[PDB]
Amino acid sequence: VIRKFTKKNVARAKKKYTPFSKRFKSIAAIPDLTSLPEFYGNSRFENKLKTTQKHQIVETIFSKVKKQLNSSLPARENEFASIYLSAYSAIESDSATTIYVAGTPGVGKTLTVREVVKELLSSSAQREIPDFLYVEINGLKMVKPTDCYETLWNKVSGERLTWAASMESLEFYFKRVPKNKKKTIVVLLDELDAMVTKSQDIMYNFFNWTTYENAKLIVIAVANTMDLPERQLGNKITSRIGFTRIMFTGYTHEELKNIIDLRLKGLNDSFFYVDTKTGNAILIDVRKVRLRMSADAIEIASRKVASVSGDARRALKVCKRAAEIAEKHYMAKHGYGYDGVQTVHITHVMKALNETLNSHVITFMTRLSFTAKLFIYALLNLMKKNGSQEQELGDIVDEIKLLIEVNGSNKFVMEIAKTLFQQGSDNISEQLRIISWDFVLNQLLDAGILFKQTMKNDRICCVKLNISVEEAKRAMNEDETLRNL
Amino acid sequence: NVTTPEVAFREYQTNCLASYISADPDITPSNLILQGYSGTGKTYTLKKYFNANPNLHAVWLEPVELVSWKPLLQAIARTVQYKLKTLYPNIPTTDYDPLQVEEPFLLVKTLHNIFVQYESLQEKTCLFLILDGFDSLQDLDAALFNKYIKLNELLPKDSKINIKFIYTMLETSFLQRYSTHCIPTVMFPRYNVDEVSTILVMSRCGELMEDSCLRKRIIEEDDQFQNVAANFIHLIVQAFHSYTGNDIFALNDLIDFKWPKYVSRITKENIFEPLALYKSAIKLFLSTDDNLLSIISKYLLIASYICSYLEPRYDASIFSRKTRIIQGRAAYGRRKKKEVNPRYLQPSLFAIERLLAIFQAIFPIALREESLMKANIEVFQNLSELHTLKLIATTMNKNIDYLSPKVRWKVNVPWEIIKEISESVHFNISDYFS
Amino acid sequence: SNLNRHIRMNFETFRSLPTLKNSIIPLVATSKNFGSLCTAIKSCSFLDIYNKNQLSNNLTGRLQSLSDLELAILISAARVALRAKDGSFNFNLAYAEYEKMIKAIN
DNA sequence: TTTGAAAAGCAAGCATAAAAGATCTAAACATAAAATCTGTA
Ligand SMILES: Nc1ncnc2c1ncn2[C@@H]1O[C@H](COP(=O)(O)OP(=O)(O)OP(=O)(O)O)[C@@H](O)[C@H]1O
Ligand SMILES: Nc1ncnc2c1ncn2[C@@H]1O[C@H](COP(=O)(O)OP(=O)(O)OP(=O)(O)O)[C@@H](O)[C@H]1O
Ligand SMILES: [Mg+2]
Ligand SMILES: [Mg+2]
Repeated sequence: VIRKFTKKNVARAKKKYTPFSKRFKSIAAIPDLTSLPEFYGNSRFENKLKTTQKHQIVETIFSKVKKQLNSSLPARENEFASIYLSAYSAIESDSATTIYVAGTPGVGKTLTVREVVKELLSSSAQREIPDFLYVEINGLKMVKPTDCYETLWNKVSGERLTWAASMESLEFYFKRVPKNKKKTIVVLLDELDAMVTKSQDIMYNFFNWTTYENAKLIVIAVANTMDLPERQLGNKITSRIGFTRIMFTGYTHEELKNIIDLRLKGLNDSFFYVDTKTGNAILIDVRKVRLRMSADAIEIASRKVASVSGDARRALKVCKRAAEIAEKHYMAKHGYGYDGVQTVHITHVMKALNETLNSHVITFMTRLSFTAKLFIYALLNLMKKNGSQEQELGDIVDEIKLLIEVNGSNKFVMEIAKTLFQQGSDNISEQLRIISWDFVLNQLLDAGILFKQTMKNDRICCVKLNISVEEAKRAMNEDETLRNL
Repeated sequence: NVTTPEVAFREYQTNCLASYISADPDITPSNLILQGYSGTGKTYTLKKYFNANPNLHAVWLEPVELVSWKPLLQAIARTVQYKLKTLYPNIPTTDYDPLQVEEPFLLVKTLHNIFVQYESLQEKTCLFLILDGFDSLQDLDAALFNKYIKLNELLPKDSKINIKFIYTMLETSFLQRYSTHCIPTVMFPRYNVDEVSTILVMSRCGELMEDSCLRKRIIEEDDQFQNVAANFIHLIVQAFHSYTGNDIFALNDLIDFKWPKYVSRITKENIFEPLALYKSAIKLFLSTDDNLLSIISKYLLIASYICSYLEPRYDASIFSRKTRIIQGRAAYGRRKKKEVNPRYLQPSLFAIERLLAIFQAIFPIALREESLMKANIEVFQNLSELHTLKLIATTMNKNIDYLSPKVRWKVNVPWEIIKEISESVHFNISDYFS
Repeated sequence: SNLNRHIRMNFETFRSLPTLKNSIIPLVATSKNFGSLCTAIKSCSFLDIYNKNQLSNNLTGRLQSLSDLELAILISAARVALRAKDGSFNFNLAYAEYEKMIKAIN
């Protein structure tokens, strides 16, 4: 038969369509799912990425410092206690509950929740509480937002079903199955804002299963914002999530110090056998070298990060960047390759902090050609003349022509007018646009300095500055020629 | 190690093609753009260059025949492996289906799978993918050309087959969208009138040799025949260059239309004197000649034109002709006439009832004779037909309800068409615009 | 030298070495012998020819390919667009301006 | 034969309806691999 179109790349998973409510003949016929081989969880790729080294690589003194500062809990004790007490009471009373946690990035939400469920699993290993199943659902790690329905049911039953069948199965399992035939499930919903669809059915279902009497379900919902339910969710879901919500504040600088010095307990103020032939250092031709990080360097890093964000990732990356700068300076002076006392002091931390804060924008427009800077200068002149923050391109063409023909006594303009309008030939006729007109316009568009409107008339098309006018004039004043006229 | 052909007024372009297109993949750019308008010899020069160098392996595609991006990807995947089959017939391959390519990354994957089975070749080779008319895709956006620019970076670096893209473009603005990519571009400017005349002689004289009309009239009444053909071409150019511009195709059309009638005025007296042949065949060098409703409906169209091009507040000053029992004054009319000629601009919008009032004001005619004409079934059927024939338009074009009082009406005919309509029923519409 | 002048012109306008490479490549390749290449790199006249070709389909070069009727119609439309306040025109007003200009010329 | 005088005409300024279209979505239309359902055997 003749097809109107073809779908030759369809890849369909092997997932059944029959839900759990039809799996048994009656409610009384459902067995103990805890005593089932495939229920409640009762790494095939990790050998793929291995090879032989055939080399002994050099690990300098700063390498152990840089590995100790990677993201891969002295300051989270009240939040740990609250989350642990709520989850513990819900587990050992066979209750269903929702624990809401919100915060800015890198303040330790995921780490605290994972340590809470680790200590809960340790409690259930010694029979202080009934045994439970732990499930992680990250909303940013799903292809489709409905795949969470597929994931949780697969973690509960071992079945592979499609998403509507999975959510029917989960609805039947939480609602109708008796408690004595079930197990407690703790579900971490990480990145909750990613699980928000147009119709909020996933959020309603996940928080409404926690209001079922038989469910034995605990949902730990981790969100960006305290008032995410009030901003983006319905009143029923906001009622079901609750009024009691746990805020993870940004870290103060004493806590960022505590985190960094907890990362630097075993190598800060310690000795190394350095082997100055290669620089490969071994922790206790060969010298005993003390390594230290300055406490005031950690102080200024922690103070800057705690004022700006309180992010632990940012503080660890700042200290790691400082160690990288010190290691680059160290390997420059010896030529150690990769195959006394060395200190990560204040200035490395300051150079690491300022390299994220210095702007390349003014440096970028400084090193442009004459024609691009002439474009920017004419656009600034038109912006101050007619007061508009949006200028027609034909006006910019006429302004460039006017600035060339008015400042015709300038020596640079005398030297460059023939280049700008004839490419210095006297065989090319006089042009209506300058040489490299479309080039510098497209260059300022790729850089994001300019915005242009989608019109096909070139003269009446408008152009806007996407950067600050003060930055543009500061760039234009650095040039010797354009600051004169 | 390449052969430069001789193209009559494209010598720089041919040297540029020789400088950019070679069998060595190391000294050949990944992308090459030929930019010029219609009839500038881009296809002719590229074809002459690839005919002068048969060792260069070229695949020709017309992006106008494919319309969209997905058939273009499938056409590339089809024609590349067909050319590779016909080029190395002893290499065993797998015939991948070109309809498997639905996305650009699928084209990258399919081209990789095709190219990894020609790895037994000796020397690195060039495959030239010529997209003649890239910006002639009916369905074109600004993001499509970026994919073809960066396509070579996703294909394997040390392959024996290295694809090279040659693009042909029409529009200067489309090319200037991509100026920061710094692709080598050869420009084909529009021809001179002298070059157009030379190309027309050298490409149409031999076609005017064996036309059966000329020889049939010589029998029925070789440098001399070339002389009369070239004189006809030069007369066509000198008569219609201001009409055609430097369009080769328009002058080809005019030559093809006017050659047989010019042939039919060649006599034995005319065959040696070209001025007498130009005097006898004169009327086809003066003009180009390149061309090819009921009573109620005509008056409804006339009334719609009147409604669209006259202001409604002057209506009672023109058509009102009935006597009065109650005291009253009609509209005085315009105090001074405007100088804008409103039939130069777009028509105004009017209601149905004003159109009916003006229609029965100007439609032709003891106690029950019913002198005026009411708007019965036939009037509304004719108006509906006029909307069907697109001689009347609305503001709404799709899902338009005729019956809403918020729906307005306008005429869309030119002034000449409504003049022909008004003079077909002997109506004097030009009085109303005086 | 002429090559330094072309480098200076690129530095003032494009400031792009790929742009200069796209002109240097056909200068090298179109030479047929060693002395011709030496004359080409000493004079850089091919760079002038290349620069002329890169602009030949611009607005300036497209106007120089127009016929007299085309130029007259374009001038008439530009007159009508200048007199308009939205810069807009149609075929009828441009033809009116054209016939007025032809009458006042003849 | 006149005659003031009210109906009608014109302009500037501004609030506002309407047109055009940019952007998007639902639904009809279309295909398709895996699961499931008959259905004799
Ligand atoms: N209290 C802490 N003690 C030690 N290390 C910490 C602490 N808080 C955060 N970190 C470090 O910072 C990293 C980021 O923490 P985490 O993943 O928990 O952040 P998060 O609050 O969930 O943020 P995001 O919203 O970006 O997901 C941790 O992996 C850990 O390395
Ligand atoms: N230099 C030339 N010498 C001889 N004949 C020529 C020359 N240039 C063009 N022609 C003739 O005119 C025809 C039109 O040229 P061609 O098809 O190459 O134009 P083009 O620029 O590719 O046009 P388009 O954009 O419409 O495809 C050619 O097929 C050929 O017959
Ligand atoms: Mg997290
Ligand atoms: Mg062509």
